[PDB]
Amino acid sequence: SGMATIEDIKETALIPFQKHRQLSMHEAEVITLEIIGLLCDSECKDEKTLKYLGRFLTPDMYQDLVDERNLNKRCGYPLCGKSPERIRDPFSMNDTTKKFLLENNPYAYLSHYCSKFHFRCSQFYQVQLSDEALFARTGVHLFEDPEQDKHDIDFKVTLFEELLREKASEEDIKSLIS
Ligand SMILES: [Zn+2]
Repeated sequence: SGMATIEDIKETALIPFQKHRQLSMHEAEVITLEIIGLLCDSECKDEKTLKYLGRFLTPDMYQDLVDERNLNKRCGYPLCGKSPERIRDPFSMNDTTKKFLLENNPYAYLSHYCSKFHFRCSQFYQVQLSDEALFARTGVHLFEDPEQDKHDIDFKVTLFEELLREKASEEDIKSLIS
């Protein structure tokens, strides 16, 4: 399918460091660019992968990912395979000016995402990410993690569309079956 799965992430980035619980600053780096290499031109298979992925990212690294997706002409949100609605020139000061000058204009997000909806999903995700550097997150890269359950909770991420779902009414629910 060409979509990143939790297994792709484990095989393509994590394999060479199942020797130690504690990563070097350099190792975390390698791991980082390996994941972003995986998600820069392709998308997450599903919400479980995007959620799993949170262990490995800081808000800033996610920002970088959104920028490199956009560069490869892709919606900032890693689950989306569409392109942004409006193009922007990274070296253009006009384009940079527009994002902040224009007051409550769609340009600001439609230049990074396919829609406001995915802008929201991307930002809802991002602000939950830890500022702790990856190498400081001892063990979160280990396949058979002795603290798997603990890391699952410490780096829990709730997706925006998980909250939207959770509130739907019975009348809403019923429509889908028919
Ligand atoms: Zn999108």
